[PDB]
Amino acid sequence: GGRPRQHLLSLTRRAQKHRLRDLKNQVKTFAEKEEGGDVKSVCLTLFLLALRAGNEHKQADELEAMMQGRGFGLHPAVCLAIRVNTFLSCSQYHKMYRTVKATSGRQIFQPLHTLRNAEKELLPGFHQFEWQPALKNVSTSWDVGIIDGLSGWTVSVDDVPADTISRRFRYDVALVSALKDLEEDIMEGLRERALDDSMCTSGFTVVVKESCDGMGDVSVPEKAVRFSFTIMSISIRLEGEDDGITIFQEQKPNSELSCRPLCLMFVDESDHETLTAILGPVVAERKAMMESRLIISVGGLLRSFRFFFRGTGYDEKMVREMEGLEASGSTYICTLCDSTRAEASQNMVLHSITRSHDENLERYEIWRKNPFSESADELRDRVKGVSAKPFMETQPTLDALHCDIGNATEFYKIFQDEIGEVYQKPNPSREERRRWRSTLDKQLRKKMKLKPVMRMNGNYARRLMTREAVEAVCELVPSEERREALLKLMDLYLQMKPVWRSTCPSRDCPDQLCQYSYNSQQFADLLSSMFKYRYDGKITNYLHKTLAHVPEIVERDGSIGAWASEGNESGNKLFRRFRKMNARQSKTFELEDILKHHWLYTSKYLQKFMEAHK
Amino acid sequence: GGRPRQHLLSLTRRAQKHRLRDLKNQVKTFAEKEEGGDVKSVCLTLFLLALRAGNEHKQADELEAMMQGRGFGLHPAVCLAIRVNTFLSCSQYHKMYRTVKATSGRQIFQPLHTLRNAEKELLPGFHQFEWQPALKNVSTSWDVGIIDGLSGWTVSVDDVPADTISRRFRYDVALVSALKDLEEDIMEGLRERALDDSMCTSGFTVVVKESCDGMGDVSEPEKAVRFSFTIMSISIRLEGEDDGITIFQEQKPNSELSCRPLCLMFVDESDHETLTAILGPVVAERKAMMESRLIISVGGLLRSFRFFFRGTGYDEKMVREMEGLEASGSTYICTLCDSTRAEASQNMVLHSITRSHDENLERYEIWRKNPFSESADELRDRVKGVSAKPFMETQPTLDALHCDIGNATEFYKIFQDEIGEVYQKPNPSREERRRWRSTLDKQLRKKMKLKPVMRMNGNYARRLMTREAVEAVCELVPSEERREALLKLMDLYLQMKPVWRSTCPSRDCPDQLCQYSYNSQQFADLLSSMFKYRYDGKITNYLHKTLAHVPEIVERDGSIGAWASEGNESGNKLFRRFRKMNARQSKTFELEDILKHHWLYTSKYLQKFMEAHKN
Amino acid sequence: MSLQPLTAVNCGSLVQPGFSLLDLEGDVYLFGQKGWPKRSCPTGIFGVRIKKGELKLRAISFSNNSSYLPPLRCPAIAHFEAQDGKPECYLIHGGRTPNNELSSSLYMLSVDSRGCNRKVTLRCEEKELVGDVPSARYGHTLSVINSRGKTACVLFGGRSYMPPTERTTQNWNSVVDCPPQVYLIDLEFGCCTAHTLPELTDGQSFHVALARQDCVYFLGGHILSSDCRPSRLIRLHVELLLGSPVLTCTILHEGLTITSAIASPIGYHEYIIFGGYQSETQKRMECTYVGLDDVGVHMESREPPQWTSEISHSRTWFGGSLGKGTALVAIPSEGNPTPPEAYHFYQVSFQ
Amino acid sequence: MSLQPLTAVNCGSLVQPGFSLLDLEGDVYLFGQKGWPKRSCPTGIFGVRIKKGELKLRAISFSNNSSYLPPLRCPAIAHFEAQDGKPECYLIHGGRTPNNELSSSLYMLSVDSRGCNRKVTLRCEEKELVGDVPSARYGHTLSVINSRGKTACVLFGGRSYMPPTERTTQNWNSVVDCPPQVYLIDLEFGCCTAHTLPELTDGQSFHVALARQDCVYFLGGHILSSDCRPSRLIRLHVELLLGSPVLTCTILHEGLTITSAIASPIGYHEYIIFGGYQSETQKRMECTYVGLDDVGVHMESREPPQWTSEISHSRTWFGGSLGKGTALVAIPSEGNPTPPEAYHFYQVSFQ
DNA sequence: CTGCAGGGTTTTTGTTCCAGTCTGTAGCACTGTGTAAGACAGGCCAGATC
DNA sequence: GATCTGGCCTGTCTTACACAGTGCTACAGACTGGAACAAAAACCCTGCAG
Ligand SMILES: [Ca+2]
Ligand SMILES: [Ca+2]
Ligand SMILES: [Ca+2]
Ligand SMILES: [Ca+2]
Ligand SMILES: [Zn+2]
Ligand SMILES: [Zn+2]
Repeated sequence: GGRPRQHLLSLTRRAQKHRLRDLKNQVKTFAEKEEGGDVKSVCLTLFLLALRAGNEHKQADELEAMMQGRGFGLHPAVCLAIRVNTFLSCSQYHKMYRTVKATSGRQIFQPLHTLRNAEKELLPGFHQFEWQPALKNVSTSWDVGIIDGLSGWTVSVDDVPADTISRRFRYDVALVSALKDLEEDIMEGLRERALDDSMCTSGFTVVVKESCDGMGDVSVPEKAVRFSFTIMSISIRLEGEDDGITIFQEQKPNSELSCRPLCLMFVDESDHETLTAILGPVVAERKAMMESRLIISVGGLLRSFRFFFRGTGYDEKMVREMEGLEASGSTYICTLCDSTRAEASQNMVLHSITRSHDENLERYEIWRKNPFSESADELRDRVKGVSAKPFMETQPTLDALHCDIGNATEFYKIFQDEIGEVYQKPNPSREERRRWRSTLDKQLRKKMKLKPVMRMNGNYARRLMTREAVEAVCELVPSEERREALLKLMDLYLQMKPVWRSTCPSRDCPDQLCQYSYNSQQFADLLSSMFKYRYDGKITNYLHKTLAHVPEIVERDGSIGAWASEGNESGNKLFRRFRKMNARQSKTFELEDILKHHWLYTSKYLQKFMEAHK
Repeated sequence: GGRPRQHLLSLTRRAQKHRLRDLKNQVKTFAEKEEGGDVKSVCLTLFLLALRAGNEHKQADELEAMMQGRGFGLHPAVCLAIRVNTFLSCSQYHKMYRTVKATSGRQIFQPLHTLRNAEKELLPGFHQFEWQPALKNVSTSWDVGIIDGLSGWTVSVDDVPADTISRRFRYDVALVSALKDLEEDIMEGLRERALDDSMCTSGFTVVVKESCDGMGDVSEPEKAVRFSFTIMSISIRLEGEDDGITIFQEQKPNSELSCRPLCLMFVDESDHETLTAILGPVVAERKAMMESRLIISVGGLLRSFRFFFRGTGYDEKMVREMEGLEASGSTYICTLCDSTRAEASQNMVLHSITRSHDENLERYEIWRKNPFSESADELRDRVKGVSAKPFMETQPTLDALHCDIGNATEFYKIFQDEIGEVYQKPNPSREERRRWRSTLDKQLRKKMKLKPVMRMNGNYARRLMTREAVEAVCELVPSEERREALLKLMDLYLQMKPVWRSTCPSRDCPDQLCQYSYNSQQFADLLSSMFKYRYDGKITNYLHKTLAHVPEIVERDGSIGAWASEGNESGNKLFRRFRKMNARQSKTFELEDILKHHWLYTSKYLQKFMEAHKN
Repeated sequence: MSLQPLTAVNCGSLVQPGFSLLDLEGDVYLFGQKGWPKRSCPTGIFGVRIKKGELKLRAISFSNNSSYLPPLRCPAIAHFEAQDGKPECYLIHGGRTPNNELSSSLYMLSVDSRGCNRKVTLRCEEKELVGDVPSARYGHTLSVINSRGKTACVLFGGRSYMPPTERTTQNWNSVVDCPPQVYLIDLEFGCCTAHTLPELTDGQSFHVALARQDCVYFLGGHILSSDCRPSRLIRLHVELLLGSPVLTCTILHEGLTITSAIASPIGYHEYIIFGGYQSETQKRMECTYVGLDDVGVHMESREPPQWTSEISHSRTWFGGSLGKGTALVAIPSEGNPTPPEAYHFYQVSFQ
Repeated sequence: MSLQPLTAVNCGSLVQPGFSLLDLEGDVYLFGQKGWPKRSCPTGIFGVRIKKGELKLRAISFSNNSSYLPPLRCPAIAHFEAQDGKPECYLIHGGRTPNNELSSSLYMLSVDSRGCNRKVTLRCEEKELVGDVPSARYGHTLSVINSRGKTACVLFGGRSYMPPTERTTQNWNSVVDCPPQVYLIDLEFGCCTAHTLPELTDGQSFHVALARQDCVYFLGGHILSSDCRPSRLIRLHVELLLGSPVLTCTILHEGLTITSAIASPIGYHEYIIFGGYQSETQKRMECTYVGLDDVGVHMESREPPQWTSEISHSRTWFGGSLGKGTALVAIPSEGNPTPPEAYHFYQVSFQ
C-alpha cells in the first residue's frame, strides 16, 4: 500500500522538506565542499540555470534583480531626462505617474515638483564664476536667466517700431553651463592622458563653433530665425612649452544631439534691420570675451579658460549678408576668392584665400569715402564687391551639406539635360527641359527606387550620388563617349567626395587629400572640354570653391564637415516638434518655454544617463 | 598549484555550469528519481526552503509572488492603457522602454509585441456568440475586423465613383465588445442586487443611445462625420410583476469617456447621397437587430440579450435631414406637433406630440400618390409639411445643449435691442444695431469679464444666462420698467433651466417639474404682455419646444440630459488631437488606425485603472 | 461641330454627375437634382435657359391630379410619340432614388397648359404595372415600337444589388447586371411580360438603343461580368400579334465599344454619338454618326470638335443633348479652394 | 486739401517707416531704404514719379568725385537754400545706419548735371566735423540760419545709445536723450561748436522745429526722461557776432504737442503741419498750419481732409511732404497672405 | 637568498550543431511634387530733345 | 521730325526652402544542448641564472 504522490509544490513545507531532505543534504554538502558553505548562492545558481535551460531569461532576470540589491525607485535625473527625451506634457507625465504609482507603487517615477527643481543645476544662470580681466560693457551678474531679446528696447512708438518678440541667454552663461556639464569628461580625459589633475589647470582652450539659420513653415510661414553654438574641441596648453593637447574633441559634431541653441527670434532671415537690432549685443559681447579669461570651479579646482571662435555654421547668402557680399549670383562669385564669374571659366583651380573680416571693413570704408574720385562701377571693381558695412565676422569656409546639395542638383540638372540633347540641339526650350526631367525621373524610378521631390533632400542626394543610378540613367544616353565619360565623372566625384564629407581626412584618409589637387584638375578639365557648351563662362559658386579652395582650407582649419551647419538644420525638426505639442498658446512665453525644453536636449550628462549602457 | 577559485555568483555561466556540473546532474537525477523529473519545481523549492531557513521571509514571499504570480512589473493591460491614456506613439514608447530597461534594470514595461497581441483581446471581433433566430440578411462571420464603409462599392467610373474614404466596424461586433467589457459591472450589479446568477439568464434588457455629427476645420475633401453610440443602462425583466430593476445605470453619459464610435467617413454633413450610401448597412442591421436573442458567455454563463434603441444624438438640422421635413425655417417647426409658425406664437403652451416616424412614412406616401389629387401647397398643408420620405427612425426627442444655445443667442439679441429702444423705435438701423452690439460687448467685458466672439460656445451661453449678466447690462437700458421685466423674465427662466438640464429631474428637482406648467405659462404670457413687441407671430423653434414639450417628453422617458448628445462636439477635438499625432499617415490607413485608437480610448476596463487604483 | 465654355450664374450645386434632360416641344427641363427639394423648388425640375453663354434655371409647378416624383438618378427615358390616346406623354422609369434605393415604378410626364408668361404647366401620372412586373433596377433601357398599328414599349438592361436573401452587410453596395431578359409592356393596361432569348447570352447595363418602325437596335455599353465592352450590335425584329407579341433578334457584325454616351437626334433616325467611354480608364473622345434604316444601321466617323485641354484632361464627363444636334456637358472642377462650382460647363453643336 | 489712394506698382517692400524725402530742382528723391542697397541701385536713393495714383522709382547715379552714403534711417535733414557759392544743397546728418549703427558723420548732398535724358547726376561729400563735434545721434533736428549776414547751421535734439561705458549688453537697445547742447557749424570750415542753454531743461526728439531768417522756433516734441509732451514752442535767436556766435532764448508758453510730423512749405515761409503723434496711441489726426513771422507762429487748423477707415484703424503711420503743399503718407498694411506691399500709400494736397 | 622563462595546476571562455524563440532594430508608405528673392543680360522702347 | 537711350520689362540663373515619424513587418540577433579544445589568469614549482 502507501500514500499517493501528489505535486511537490502543493503540500506544506513540512512535506516539502520531507520529500527533498536528501537533495537538500546533497546541495548543502556540495556547497560546503566547493564554495565553503554557501547554500544560498548554490541553490540560487542551480535554480537560475534550470530556468535558463528553458530559455526563460525574463524571470531569471527578475529574480536576480530582486537579489543583490534592488532598483525599487529611480533617480530623479534620468526621470526628467526621459520626460524631455520624448516630448511629453506635464499633464501627461502627471497622469502616467499617478497611474503607475497607484499600481504596484512603490512610487518609481518621480512627481513633477522635484523634477522642476532638479534641473536648475542644469539650466543656465546658476553656476557662479568671474573673469580676469573684466568683460567690457557686460554685467558681472552670474545669476540671470531667460531674457527677452529686446535688450531694454525703448517701446517708443514714435521711434522705430519695437515689435518682434525674442528670447535668448547671455552667451557667457551658456558657455559656462556647457563647460560645467562637460567637466566630468574633461576630468576623464585628464585621467586618460594621465596628466596631473591638480596643477596645469589654467591654460585650457575651448573651440566654439557658432551657427545660425532661418527656418520657415513654423506656423504665412512665420519664418523664424534659429541661432545655436557648440563646443567643438577643448584643448590645453599648460604649462606651455608646447602647442596644445586636445583633451576632448567632440566625436560626432555633425549630430544635432550636440548642438545647443542660444537665441530665438520670430523674424525672417532676410530683413536686415530687426536681425541686427537683436543680434548686435550678442556679437558685441563675444568680441568682448575674446580677450579676457574665465574662472570656474571645475574638478573642485578654480581653473581658467580662454577660447577660439569659428564662424562656419552658416549658409552662403547669410555669410554674404553679414559680410556685405552682393547676394548672390553677383559678378563676385566666391566669398573666399575675389574672381569674376566669367574668369572662373578660364582658370578653375589656381586661386588664393585672402577675404578676411577686418580687411573687408577697410575696403568698405575705402568705398564710403572714395579717396580716389573713381567711377561708380569702377569703385565696384577696385573694392572687389565690398560696399556694405558688415558687422558679423565669420570664418571664411563653406558648409559640407550645402556643397553636397548644390552639386547634387547640378548633377540632376545635367542628367536631365544630356538625356535630351544640348551639343546636337544647342538651345533647348522650357517644355523640352520639362519632358527631359520627367523621363529622367522615370528612369530614376523604374530602378534605383527613388520618388521625385520638389527640392533637394539630404538622403535624397546621398542616393543621388550612387553610381548605380548613373548606370541606370546613362543607358538612356545615345552617346558612348559621353556616356562612359559621365560614368568616369561620377567615378572621380565618388573618389574625391568623402574628402569634405570626412570628419578628419588627415586622420581618416590622407590618400585622396594628397591627390585631391590632381583629381580636381582632371575633373575640371574634363568638364571644360566635354561640356564647354554648358560652362563656357558661367560657373556655380560651390563648384568654384570645391575646385579652387578645398585642399587649402582642409590644410588650415583642421578639417571640414566638422564645421558644417548640418546639425543646425536638423534642430529645426526639434523646434518643429517642440512648438507642436509642449506649449500654452502664448507668444511671450512660447519661446521662453521652447528654449528651456530644447536646451535640455543637449547634455552629455543627460544623454549619457539616457544611453545608460546602450 | 592551482588558481584561486572565485565566488560562484561572479563566474561566467559557462564556467558556472562547468564547475557546477556535478551538483547539476545530482539535482537532475534527484528530480527524475523522486519528483517525476520536474527539475524546475525542485530547484524552486530548494531556493525557497534555503531562504526560509535564514529568516528570509520577505524575499521568499516576493519570490513566491514572482513564480506562479504574474510579477514582471505590473501588467500588459495598464501598460497598453497608459500608452493610450496619454496619446504616446510607438517609437516613443519603445524609447522610454529601452531607457527604463537599461538604467534601473528589471524592466517594468512591456515591449511592442506583447501589447500588439494584447490589442486583439480588446479589439472588436474576439468573443464568440450567435443569434436566435439567426440574424437575417447578415453574414454570420464573427471574427471579422475593420471594414471600409464601401460595402462592396463597385468603383466603376461609369457609375458613381468610389471617391469617399471611410472605415467602420460591424455593428453587432462593437456591441458585443462593449457588453463583454461591461460584463464586470453587470456581474457586480447582480451582486449588489443580491440576485441569483445561475438563474435569470434570459430576461436582460439593454438600451443604447447613439449619435452622428460631422465637423469642419479638418484640413492641412475637408469634412468628416463620427457616427458613435454608447450603452445607457441595463435592467432585469424576469420573472414577472417586477417591471425592471436598474442593474447598471450610466453616471456620466454626457461625458466623453462614454462615447463609443463605430464608423467614420471623409464626407460633408450636407450631401444626403453619400451619407445614405455608406450608412445603409448600419440601418439594415439596426432594424434586423430588434428581434433575435443574442447568446453571450457573460460571467461564464451563456445568457440571452435583447435590445431597445432610442435615436437621440442628432442636432436639429440632422434630425430633420433624416426625417425629410422642411429644413429648416418653414411654417412647420415642432418636430413633434403640427404647429404653424404664428400658431406657436398664438398659443405657446398647449401642444401635444403627434409627429411619429411611422406616421411620417404614412404621410410621405400621401405626398407620393396624392390620393386626393391636390395642389402643391394644398397637399403640403394637408400633409402638414411632410415633404420628403423619411429615412431612419429617431425618437422624437430634444437636444438640451443647442436648445440652451438658442436661449442664449435669443437673450443676447434681446439685450442688443434693449440697450437701444426698439419699443420706442420699432425700426432701428443696421449700424445702430452694430453699435449696440459693441456697447453690449464692452459692457460685458467690464462686468462679468467676457470677451466677444463671432460664434458662441457653451460656456458663453451659461455665463450669459445669469442674473448677474442681466443686472450688469440692465444698467445700460434706461427704462427701469423693462429692467424689472426682463429681470423677472430671467428669474422665471432659471426657475426651469435645470428642469431640462436635470439628469434625473424626478429626484434632482421634482418640485421644479411640478410647477413647470405654471412657470412656462407665465413665461408665455409675459412674452405676450411686455415682450410681444418681438413675439407677435415669430418665434424660434427651440423656445417653442422648451415651452410645450419638455414635461411630456421627460415624463415619458425619464430625462433629457440623460439622452443629451453633448459629448460628440468636444470629442471632435479629441478626433483632431488623435489624427494629427498618431496618423500613419496614409488615407487608406488614417481612419483605419484612428478608429482603433479611439475605440480603445473608452473601455472601463482601462479607465478604472486610471480611477480604480486612484481612489 | 463646335464647343463653347459656359458659366452658370445662379446655379452651382444642384446637378450631380448622373442626371437627365427632357424636352417637350422645344422646351427643356432638367430632371434629377442633388438630394431632396428644399423649400425653394419642391418639384426639382428646372426649365433651363442658355443665353449669351450664361446658364439660368427656373422652377416648375404641376397640376393637382398629377402626383409628384422623387428625383431618380439613372432611369431609362423614353419619349412617347405624340399620338392617341393621350399626346404627348414622355415616359420615366425607373432609376434609383436619392436614398440609394430603386423605384421600380412607371411615371408618365406630360404638358397641360400655358402660360401665362412663358410659364408651362406639367403633370406626372404614376401608372401601376400588372405582371410579371419587372424587378427594381437602374441604368436600363426602354423604347417604343408600333406593329400594324399597335403600340408597345419594351425594356431591358440595368444593374441591381444582390437578391435580398444573400444581401450582405459587407456587399450592400455590391451590384451585378440584371438577367438577360426583356420585358414587354402595353401602356394600357399596365401589362408587363418577361422574355429571354437564346442569343441573349448575358445581361448588361449602361447601354443605349434606338427603336423605329417595329424594330430596335441595341448598341454598345459594358458588361461587368466579363469586364468586357463587346463592340457587337444587337438588333431585334419585334411585332405585336393578338395576343402574343412574338419577337426575334440577331447579332450584327460590329456595334461599338462605347459606354454611356451622349446621343443627340437630328433626323428621324439620323443620330450622333458624342462619345461615352471606350476603356474603364480611357474615355472615347470622338463623335460617330449612326443612321438606322430598314436596310440596316449605317455608321460613320466624323470630325470631333476642338477639345479644350481641360476637357481633354478631365477624368470624367457626362450629360445629355440640348436637342436637335446640340448638347451640354460639365467637368468636375479642380481647385483648392473649390470655386466651389464643382463643374466647368461646355456647349457643343454640329455643323 | 485732400487725399488720394495711390498704388506703388513695384518695390512695395523697400519702405520702412523712417525715411527722408528730399525736394530739390523739381523732382523728389527718396532716401533711406529697408536693408542695404541691392546692386539694382547702389546709391540707394530713388527718384519718385507720381502718375495716376501710381508710384515709379527710378534709380540714381552719382558723380565720380562724389562719396557714397549709407541709407541713414531716421536722420536729420536740412534744406540749404540756393546761395553762393554752391546752390542748392541738402545736408544729411547723422542718421541711423541700416545695419544697426550710428554715424556722427555729416553729409553734404547736391545735384551736379542733368540730364540730358532726364537722368540727373547727384553727389555727396563727407563734411568733416571739428569741435566740440556733435555726437552720433538720430531723430535730431538741424536747420540753417543767415545772420549778419553770414550762414551757419544749428543742431539740437536727438537721443543716443547709453554711453560707451554703461553700454549694457542687456540694455544695448536702450537709448536716451543726448545732453541738451546746441551745435553751431559752418559748412566751411567745420568749426562745430557746442553751446549750453540754462533754460533748455533737457534733450528731446522728433521736435520738428523751424528757423526763419536766422531766428529759430522749436515746436514741442517728445521727452523720454518724462514721457511728457509739453506743447509750448521755444523761440530763440542766434547772432553770429565775431567771433562769438552769441545766443538768446525765450520760453513761448503756447505751442503744440507733436512728434515727427509732416510739414509742407506752401508759401515762402508758410508751413502746413500735416500730422504726427500727439500721444503714444492718439495720432495727430487734425491738420495744422503756421505762417512764420518776426512775430512768429501764426497758427490755424485748416480743414482736415476726410480719412479712410484704413488710415483710421492702423496703429501708426509716417510720411513726408512732396513739397508744394503736397505730401505722401504710408500705412503699415495687412493682407492674408502678405500683399507683400506692407504699406498702403496716400497722396495728400492743399487747396 | 635574488632574477626570469616557463614545467605543471584549476578555472575562465569560447569553442563547434542542429532545432527553436524572444526580442529589438531595420525597412516602409507616405505625404507632395512650386516656391521665393536678387543679379545680370538683354529687348525694347518713349520721350525728348537734338 | 531722329534717335537714342535711361530705364522698364522679360527672362534666365543662383542661392535657400519643404518630406518624417509612424504604425506595421520581417529579419536578424540573441539566446537554450554535448564535446572536447585551445588559450589564458595567475599559483606554484622547477630549472637555470648570479
Ligand atoms: Ca539654409
Ligand atoms: Ca537651411
Ligand atoms: Ca455645429
Ligand atoms: Ca450645426
Ligand atoms: Zn574663392
Ligand atoms: Zn409642438
